[PDB]
Amino acid sequence: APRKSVRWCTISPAEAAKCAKFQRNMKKVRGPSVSCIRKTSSFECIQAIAANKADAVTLDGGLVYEAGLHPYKLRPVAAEVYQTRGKPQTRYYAVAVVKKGSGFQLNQLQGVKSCHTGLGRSAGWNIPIGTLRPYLNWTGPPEPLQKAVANFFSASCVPCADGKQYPNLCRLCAGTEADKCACSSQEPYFGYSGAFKCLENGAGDVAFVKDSTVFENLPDEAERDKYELLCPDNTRKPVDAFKECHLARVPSHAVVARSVDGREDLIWKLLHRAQEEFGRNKSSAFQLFGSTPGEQDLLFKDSALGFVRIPSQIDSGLYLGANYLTATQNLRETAAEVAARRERVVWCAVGPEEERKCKQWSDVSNRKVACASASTTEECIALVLKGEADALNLDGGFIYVAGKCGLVPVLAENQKSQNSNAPDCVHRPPEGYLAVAVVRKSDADLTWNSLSGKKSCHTGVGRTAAWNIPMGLLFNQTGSCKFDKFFSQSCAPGADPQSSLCALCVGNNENENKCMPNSEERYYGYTGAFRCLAEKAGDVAFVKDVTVLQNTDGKNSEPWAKDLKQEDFELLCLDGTRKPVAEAESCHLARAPNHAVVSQSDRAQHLKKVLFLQQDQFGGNGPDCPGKFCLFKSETKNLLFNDNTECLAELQGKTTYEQYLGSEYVTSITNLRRCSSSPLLEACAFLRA
Ligand SMILES: [Fe+3]
Ligand SMILES: [Fe+3]
Repeated sequence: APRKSVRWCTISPAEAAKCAKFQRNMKKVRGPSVSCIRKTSSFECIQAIAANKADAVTLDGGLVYEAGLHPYKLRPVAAEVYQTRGKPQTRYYAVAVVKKGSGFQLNQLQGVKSCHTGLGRSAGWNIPIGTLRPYLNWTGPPEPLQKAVANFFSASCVPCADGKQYPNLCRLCAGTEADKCACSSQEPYFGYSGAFKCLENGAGDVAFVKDSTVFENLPDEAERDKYELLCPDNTRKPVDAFKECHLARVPSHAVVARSVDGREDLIWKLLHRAQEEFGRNKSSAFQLFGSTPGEQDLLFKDSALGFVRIPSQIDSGLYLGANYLTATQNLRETAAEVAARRERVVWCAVGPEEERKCKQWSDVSNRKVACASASTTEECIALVLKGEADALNLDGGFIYVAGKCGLVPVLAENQKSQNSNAPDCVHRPPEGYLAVAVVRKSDADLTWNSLSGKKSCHTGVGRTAAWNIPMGLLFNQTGSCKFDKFFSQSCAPGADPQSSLCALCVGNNENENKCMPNSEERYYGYTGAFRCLAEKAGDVAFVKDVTVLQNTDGKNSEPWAKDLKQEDFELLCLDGTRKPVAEAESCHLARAPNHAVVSQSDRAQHLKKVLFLQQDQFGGNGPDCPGKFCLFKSETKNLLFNDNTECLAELQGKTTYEQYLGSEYVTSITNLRRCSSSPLLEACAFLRA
């Protein structure tokens, strides 16, 4: 029944003391118990935590990064909320503070004395240094970055810096004998406030700190006017102009915990109790976000408003985001490596077969396109959000998830439409496809209204033509969110492996990976869903009209298809009627949006360019199409793109997911969520908040 205490790791005597005061006032409040371990630096608590010596530590975005690295694999449990001068935020701006009448601009720091919050931190290191890499004249990774910074600045205070090999990096630090340059508040020049005093005491000429730092130390506007900010456009703006004059906007500090057995619940209960009891003016007996004057930011960021629980899927990579990850990873990669990445396009293939095809595409493109892979579509989208992949073609259904996560539709799939297949395609207005409900003509007893208790074959959960459209219509007539109970048994890759929805799925050939939402599952997709109906594993298949047309009448000669005939199949019309597969225009459940390639709005324009070239060479009229590679063909397996894609067209203005998918379908997808939500969709609610 009983649950133990959160062991909090401290990095200095001042911090231990604060922690003890915290543990003490916590038990006096008859609230969750705390304990305080004692290590000498945040890097040490990362280590202490991963080895189960401790359980929690607040870390700056930059150390979150290091903490998540492989040997430790820690994850951000709770994110601090801050000032903002307006709306509280889980982000902040890194800025460069200098005194007035110093003269230099951002591009003239060579030879300046500089004060840093500490080695590895967002505003004090990762951000300023990545901004000045271009003036560092640094080989790249082989040669230690500290050797570069040490040669650029005349002397500095970068706590946690190697003062033995690079003493210029520790030179400005005031600290006693071995206190000097310490990676804790022992070194008076450590932290936002430390880097500030190092500036204000004339030890350094520029301070790399947070946007609040100046105001936290100079409560009087008259004092602040003796200071300015170095804007990345080589101008100097007042300290209150950080919104315009910052080197970057980084994610807030965060309480990190082990990925496995980290006791996130214990940690959250503790922190939730702490804000309520000792946060913003709650108490007077103890203030959580307040520290002694000698040393600031003890255990937590002084004057933070509180914390927000970080959902569970979120790891450090997603917590930090592409923009931050890239810049951090960039300080550990060569110039040739960084530029290489920026010029290629990394596609995210879902499952084993798409990856092979992607491999072909990479080799055949001379590496303009490289690949990244994952077992499911959500995983790929996360990859796009971490910045490890650049794009992927998605179904209307996942364009929604993608759009809720801030990704935008770049170009759309235009199936070999029919009017005039001249160069109309790239500018032909995308026209969608009809989602249909297919059944064997044989089973004539079956009508839309007798689906209850029947068996179902679905392309996948989350997908338009299958899932979203039928389930949307059904939820309207049954009023029930019990989706696994309408159809007696079903195959809907992506569902709970032990629920009826995964009952008719077959996995790969040796029957493994049953229900996986990727090609391994033979019943996955439009093709698989139709097959499920054909091999009589299910009674109704939710696919698009064309799927039948492409696998009957021998067009698909795979054994199971080979002998099929479009006559053996009929469609279920919403009005209880039944029309041949050809009458779909008057017998469909809906008109869906074509799949679309998505990426960060950031990479969209490049992505477009590489894609117009790639498809001009291997597309529908690709000269090297039959010859060396066809981007839109894959033997009826619809890998990477649908096999009937004529080309990837323009959006006709529909550049946001809402515009693209349209109002109705976006709404319809929202009603369904009343029943079920996804972990990615939530991780993103937090991140894009
Ligand atoms: Fe920071
Ligand atoms: Fe679809």
